[PDB]
Amino acid sequence: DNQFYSVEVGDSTFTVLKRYQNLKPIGSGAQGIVCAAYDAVLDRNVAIKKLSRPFQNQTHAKRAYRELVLMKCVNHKNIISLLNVFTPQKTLEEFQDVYLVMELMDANLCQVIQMELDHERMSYLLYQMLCGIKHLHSAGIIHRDLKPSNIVVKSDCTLKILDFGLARTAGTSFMVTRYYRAPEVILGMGYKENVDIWSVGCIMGEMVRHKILFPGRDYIDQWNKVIEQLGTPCPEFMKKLQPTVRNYVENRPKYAGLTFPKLFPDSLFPADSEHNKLKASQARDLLSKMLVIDPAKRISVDDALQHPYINVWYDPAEVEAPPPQIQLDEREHTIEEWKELIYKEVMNS
Ligand SMILES: *[C@H](CC(=O)Nc1cccc(C(=O)Nc2ccc(Nc3nccc(-c4cccnc4)n3)cc2)c1)CN(C)C
Repeated sequence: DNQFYSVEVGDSTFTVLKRYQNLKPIGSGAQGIVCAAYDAVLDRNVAIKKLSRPFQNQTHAKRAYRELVLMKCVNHKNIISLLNVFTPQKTLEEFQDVYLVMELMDANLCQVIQMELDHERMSYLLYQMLCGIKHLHSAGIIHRDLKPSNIVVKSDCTLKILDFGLARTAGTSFMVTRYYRAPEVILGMGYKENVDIWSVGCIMGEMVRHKILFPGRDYIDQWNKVIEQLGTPCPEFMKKLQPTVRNYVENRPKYAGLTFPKLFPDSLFPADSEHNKLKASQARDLLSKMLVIDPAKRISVDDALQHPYINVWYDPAEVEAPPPQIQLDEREHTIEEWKELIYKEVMNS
């Protein structure tokens, strides 16, 4: 350790480059061991993430390789970019830790979501979400696990997605916050690109309500909250379900579902006149198109960006940006083989 020094941050040992100073913890969990620091070389504040046990198992190593490769290849203003990556260990044998250095954002969507939002800020945040999600979809990355904790914002209202979710896999399956997962993911029906639109709808509804739309101890409790509010899905949808989950879903008491005016009343929106009246109905209309159980009837990312509530921000330069090309991302390896794949990524950057 010549260019490195150690410091205990939030009950975790950070062995970082001497260029990163005044390390401060930036408190949460689940994902991950993150702190804030000042980069002396760049004269800017950064966020340093220490990966939690990347070689504990193959799921950790596959997720670490995937995140490191995608953060490097993707270059979009609404997706967090990798400023730097390093390991304090000198050889492949000694190699055990990975530190991802990214731009420091001011707050997580989980805190911004709780703020009284104006239609200008709200539509801008959703526009950026839809921009980032569009950019990921263009490269074949279907997130499937978009949630407020996976999204960060800056003081100037600029938004960035942290994660890539299940990314390039072909089956909606994970394994602690499941309130944003689309019904087709929960019930295991298969998905299309608009699976991420449900998560955007959940997040938007929460911005309006200041309460989680579909809370619950588990998926069974969660599904009740979905049918109580949106109504029981069509027989056509319930036909597309597996006979065993279908049995439970069809045996539930039938709900007509509260209308979107009743789900999101004018009371939850800025009052009085004329611009605010216009904007309350536009926001509610977009929610009625995003918060749809049946994905065959749910709005796409492209059409959502074309919606009058969002289209006010539409910029072809941000929306129609070229997709990232490519490593690869669906082949299994031993933990030793992932370690070497991860080591070469950290070293060749
Ligand atoms: C709500 C969950 C909730 O409320 N969590 C929460 C509350 C208050 C503060 C924080 C918090 O400190 N979160 C953060 C996160 C990030 C940042 N800035 C940042 N910049 C760049 C990169 C990162 C980063 C990268 C990787 C992992 N984490 C962060 N962060 C500032 C503050 C969190 C639950 N609802 C869903 C109900």
